[PDB]
Amino acid sequence: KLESTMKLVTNLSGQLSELKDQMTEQRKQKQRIGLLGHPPHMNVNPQQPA
Amino acid sequence: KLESTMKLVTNLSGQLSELKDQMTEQRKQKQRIGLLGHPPHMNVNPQQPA
Amino acid sequence: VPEGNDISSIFELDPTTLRGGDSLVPRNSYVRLRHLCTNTWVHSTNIPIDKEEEKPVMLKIGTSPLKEDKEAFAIVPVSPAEVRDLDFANDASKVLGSIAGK
Amino acid sequence: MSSFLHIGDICSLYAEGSTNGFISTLGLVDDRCVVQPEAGDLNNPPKKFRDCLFKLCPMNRYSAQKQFWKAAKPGANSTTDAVLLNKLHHAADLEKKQNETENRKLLGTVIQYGNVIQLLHLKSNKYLTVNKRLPALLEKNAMRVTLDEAGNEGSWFYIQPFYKLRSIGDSVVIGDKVVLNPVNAGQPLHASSHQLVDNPGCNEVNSVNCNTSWKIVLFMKWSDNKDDILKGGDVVRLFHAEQEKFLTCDEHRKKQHVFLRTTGRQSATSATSSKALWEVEVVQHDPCRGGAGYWNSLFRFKHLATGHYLAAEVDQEKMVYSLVSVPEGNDISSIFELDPTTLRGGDSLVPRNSYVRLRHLCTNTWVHSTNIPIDKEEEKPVMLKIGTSPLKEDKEAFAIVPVSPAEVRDLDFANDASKVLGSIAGKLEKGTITQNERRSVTKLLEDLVYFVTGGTNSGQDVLEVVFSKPNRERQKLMREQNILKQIFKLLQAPFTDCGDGPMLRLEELGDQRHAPFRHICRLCYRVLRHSQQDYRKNQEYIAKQFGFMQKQIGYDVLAEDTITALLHNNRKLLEKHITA
Repeated sequence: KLESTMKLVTNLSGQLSELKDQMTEQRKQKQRIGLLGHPPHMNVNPQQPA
Repeated sequence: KLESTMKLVTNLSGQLSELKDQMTEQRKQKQRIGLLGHPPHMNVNPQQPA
Repeated sequence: VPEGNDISSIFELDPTTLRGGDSLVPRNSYVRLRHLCTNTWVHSTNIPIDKEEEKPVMLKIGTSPLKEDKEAFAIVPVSPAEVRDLDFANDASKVLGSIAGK
Repeated sequence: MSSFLHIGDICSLYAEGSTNGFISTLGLVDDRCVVQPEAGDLNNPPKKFRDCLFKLCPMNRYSAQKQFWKAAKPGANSTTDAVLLNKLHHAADLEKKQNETENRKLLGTVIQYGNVIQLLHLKSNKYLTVNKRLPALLEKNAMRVTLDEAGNEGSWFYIQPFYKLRSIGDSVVIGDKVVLNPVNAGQPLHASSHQLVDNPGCNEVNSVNCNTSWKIVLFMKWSDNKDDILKGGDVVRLFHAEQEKFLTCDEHRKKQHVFLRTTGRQSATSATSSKALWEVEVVQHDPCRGGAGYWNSLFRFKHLATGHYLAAEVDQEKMVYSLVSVPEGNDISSIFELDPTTLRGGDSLVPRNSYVRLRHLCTNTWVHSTNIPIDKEEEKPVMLKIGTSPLKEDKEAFAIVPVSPAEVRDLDFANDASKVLGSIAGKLEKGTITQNERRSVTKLLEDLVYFVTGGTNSGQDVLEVVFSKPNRERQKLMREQNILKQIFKLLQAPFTDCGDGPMLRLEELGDQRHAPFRHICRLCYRVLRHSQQDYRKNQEYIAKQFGFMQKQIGYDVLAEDTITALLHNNRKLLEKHITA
């Protein structure tokens, strides 16, 4: 249960990365990027100065 | 438990790949790529010569 | 003044929590703030005057920063019932201002 | 990004405000313990950060060994019965082991903000506590603050938050904080504009009313700290090199070049000359470190020491822009990337002991070796040969025998003692000494006396040494540099201009007496008396010394023884030587 679940934790770090990158996508298309512005575009680078 | 965990191993190869590519990302933005340078840018391729 | 709308001093909070990949419900404890298009960061202090007073002298902030630093954000949660009491309040004051006009 | 815990994380301090600066004190020495106003950028710390970097640790023991310690001396004409003596030695050492217990609990403990929490300093394995209580260093509300492993009453911390953001009763990870008080009151604390001549700006912090920002960042983890790993925050000796050799740099003919002496007296893993020179590497990027980068680390092998770590370019021919010499580090230049064989594949977890391929990245190749230069005459050794600027792959293996902190720490005991005594060598050569300089120098000198055996204390002459003399390599690291000087102090204290004598002035100053000083040269004689025994390499450096004997014776015687021783053894040578 413990090795199984720790690797599950590895897929949890996978979870946080695979979510942070596209929440990053939201924050950026909206305002990077932012305002105002312008554009266009891209550029260059720037650087510075010294 | 064994089939479950082996497929979990498949997600472990998935883990090593999905980490190596962006550790590759770190090493590259820094210096590829680286130085010085220039740018821008892209280219072409280259180739060669013969 | 309004209008709101658009994108203008939209702000982005920066919880310390224990910093990392956190993505779950800010509460009570408060940390760093930063508007995004300006990318910085609401400071404070550094004192204007307002001519005479002095007491209080203090409109000082509404900051337009450049870089990081120290002070903490957000809000003491306030029970709905008493802001609701404001609805009881300023409203009663206006609606009675009108009949005061009657 | 990241950062979550404390204790077993291990990091410096940065009082940084006014006066701004990193927090440290060079050497043991034992020193006017201090901080550095000169400092360095948050991003760009001064090289001394290797000393600056403190070790967090829960308050511990912090009790009855004060009793053992304070039972050590006071009396009239009075002592105490031996049953109290030895049994309370059991009180002591078993209390040591108590501390061993709670520090087994150490890595487990997570600090919350506002905990009293205690600190330490790995680079000396010491920590501050004084004073209030203990006598002041002069200031407004004058008060000293130093370092020790006493772990006594005052250290102990101030209950530890403030500002406004962030009330007591919670976890603070990284920020800046209110740090220690004495129990004796004991906060606030100095920021100071107060230091003396041996150093430039060199203030410190304790006791007196003054607000201050502090704390550090990403340094060491519960993960990395145990053990071997790549101890990135505390890397040790430079060497790739398996050609029966472990090359590392040295100055030569007023030139700084990576080098090694011939044969290495065979072997490899065996202890040798500390021509090294080592340490410092992880970043995201930023000043923050801690060594946790695993094999896909991209991080420097700079030396102690000090200087670069350069080697790179294309490969009798000129080889301008290549091997290491002098600072600055910074930038990107011979940064290196390790290539573990392990079992090769997707490995991304903690390099250790076993060593394989190295390659600097911008050059993409690959540190070779062999292929021999000349150095004109010798021949013996002929061998500065490498600091490679390769082109393609091949054979030889990398990295470092991990070295216990305590003996590089012994270098801190060493070269530091050598410098701080070089200065007083510059004092009494002019004939001047404070009686305080006298007590200090004899203090560290006695520190040599119990640097002999593990028996730290106390009034024990030289026969105990006689068994310790076969023991401990000591003498060689002693020879590594320090030996040049003690004997010199045997020389010029009598010598220029007219502090002697001959026999007459040395004894009249000796007959009037403090106490150690007549024996001090005798004690230096006593420590060389620790030194001559065993291996021949500790013998030839008695050549001039026996003239010094006529021476020584012258016165017375012683020386014687030584021678015888030587013778026884030686024878032859012685024878051768012586013758015539």
